[PDB]
Amino acid sequence: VELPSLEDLKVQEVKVSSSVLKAAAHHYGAQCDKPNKEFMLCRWEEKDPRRCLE
Amino acid sequence: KQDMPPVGGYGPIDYKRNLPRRGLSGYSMFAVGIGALLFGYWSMMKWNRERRRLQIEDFEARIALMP
Repeated sequence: VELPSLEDLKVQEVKVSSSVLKAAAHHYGAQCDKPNKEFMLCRWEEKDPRRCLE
Repeated sequence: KQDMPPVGGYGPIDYKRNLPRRGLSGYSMFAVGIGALLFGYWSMMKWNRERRRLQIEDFEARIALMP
């Protein structure tokens, strides 16, 4: 197998806790809806999460 | 001439036998029982049904995250 580099990692990581992530959490998902629902098709409809990194 | 029995002052006490106090019987009971029990299940379906609504909200916060 072949893997992507150490680059295309180390992105700006959301460093929050569990409750403050679950704090808003409800207003969150129901109003972005372009990158995330399409990301599910990038994971369900085609597998191998090594292709799907954008 | 100093002997016992009095000229008067007596009872007597009874030989009888009685304490039949009723008692709320005979279709009065089996009516307070069912009337209490149906108040219980009526106090259900307002809590168990309502907890089922907050249950879905608890799963809701899970699903709006995890992409």
